[PDB]
Amino acid sequence: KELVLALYDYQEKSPREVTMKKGDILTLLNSTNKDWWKVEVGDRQGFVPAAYVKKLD
Repeated sequence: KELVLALYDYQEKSPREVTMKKGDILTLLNSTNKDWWKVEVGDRQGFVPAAYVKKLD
């Protein structure tokens, strides 16, 4: 889908989560949830706080 920019670093805390580093460019996979967005960071998928990323589009 679209691309989002990681505004903050985020280390996963649950099995469904994924780690990211500020500055990273992730592929937005599912933004149906207002609190967690499924993204692809590098070569891995998972959820990160919707609030910590920004849509570029």
